[PDB]
Order: sequence, then structure tokens, then C-alpha cells
Amino acid sequence: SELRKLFYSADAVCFDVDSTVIREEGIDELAKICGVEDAVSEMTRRAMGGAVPFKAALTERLALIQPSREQVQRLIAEQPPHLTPGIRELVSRLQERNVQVFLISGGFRSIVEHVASKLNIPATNVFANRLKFYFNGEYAGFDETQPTAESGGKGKVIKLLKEKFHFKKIIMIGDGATDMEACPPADAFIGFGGNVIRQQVKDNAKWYITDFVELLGELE
Ligand SMILES: [Ca+2]
Ligand SMILES: [Ca+2]
Repeated sequence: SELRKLFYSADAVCFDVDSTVIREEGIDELAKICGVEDAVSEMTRRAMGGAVPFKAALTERLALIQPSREQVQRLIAEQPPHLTPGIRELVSRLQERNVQVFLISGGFRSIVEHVASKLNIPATNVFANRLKFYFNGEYAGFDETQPTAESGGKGKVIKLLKEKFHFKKIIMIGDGATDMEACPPADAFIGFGGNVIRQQVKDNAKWYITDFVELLGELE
């Protein structure tokens, strides 16, 4: 109710992707497709929270994976991530109210833009890391000048959105400590535990939900 008043006052909503908009972690799914799920999956857990320098953790994880372009294509085509229940309807209600919706991820644009298309979110509204490939398709690194490539990158994205569009009320929605750490500069943060409860987030967030339906505030 009071959460509904908050949610309805936003003119922009930024969603974390991994474990919020989708059930999975995009990089762990890619690691599965490339055959090193075990090591990378725990490296990803080890980075969760404000725990390690993100950029180093991403280099090491990708150095084990070595994803080729055709492997990224196969992931998107054959093992696409699962949208969290309710998120399709939630983004639809937001877009019908002219709230600008963004996706922000430390994952990868190829995957996140696939997710955005399913949600009618334009690619201009997607902020993620960009994989590089050689002419033959072999993994060649990633763009380190992206804000999402560095620790604190979600906060840097939101700051860039404020400067570009002058939004008066930007809300960050996400499951982890780095999402909670994006407020400020976000105006409010709503923790999400529908896929996995991070107790550290749930204990310290003013707003926390476990089911995307809870923000649907008028049953239509
Ligand atoms: Ca997340
Ligand atoms: Ca911050």
C-alpha cells in the first residue's frame, strides 16, 4: 500500500537482471553451455555483494569460460533464460503508465537485449557488459569502458540517466547488495527475493518483496 504509493510515484524503474528479471545468472548459464558450470558458479557466488573488485572477478570467470560467439548464439537460441513470474505483466503495467523501464546488469548485452525484447524494452534502455570476439568467433575479452564493468557500476548508470533525462524519482529493483548500493543515487530501492532471498538485503531494505504481483496495485 505505502509501497504502492512509492512504486506509483516513479518516473523510471531500473531492474537488476540476474535473479530479478530472470531466474538465472546469465554468466552461470553461459558457463554451463561451455562446460565449466562448477568453477564459475562458485566464483559468481563469491562476488555477490560488495565483496570483490568486480572487473577482476569478471576477467577470471570469462578466462575459464572463453565463450565463442556461436556458443553465445546457442545459449540464446536453445537455453534462453526464464523470466521471473510476474515480470512480463509488471513491465506492461509500467509501460502503459509511461514509466521508463531500464535493465542494468553485470551480465552481457547479447543475453540482456534478448531479455529486453521479450519485455518490449528498447535496447537504448539496456546497460550491460559487451563481449568481444575475433573474426572467427573466438572470445576476445570484454569492453572495460562500460560502467557495468566496474564495481559500483549500477550507481554510475543511474547517475548517467539522471543527467541525461532528469528523472525526478528513479527506483532500483534488485536482489543483491550491489542493487541496494545503487540507492543513492537512486531515489528508492526495492529488494526482490522471489528467486533467492539474500537475507542481508531483506534485513536492511526499507522495501522488500518476494513476488512481483505485490507491486500490481489495482488488479487490472
Ligand atoms: Ca542480481
Ligand atoms: Ca551508492
